[PDB]
Amino acid sequence: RKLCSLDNGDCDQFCHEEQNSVVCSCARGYTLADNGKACIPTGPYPCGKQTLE
Repeated sequence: RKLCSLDNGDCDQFCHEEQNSVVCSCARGYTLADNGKACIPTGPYPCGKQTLE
């Protein structure tokens, strides 16, 4: 458990080890937060989110 194998590399979603070191990304409808790890929804009904309202 080094990079992506260690707690998903601290990524919210997609994790990939590129030339060593972690690189996170997000599904369509999300944008990688400034921390390069979190995924922020682009609209009102982002994918994979149970509808609260």
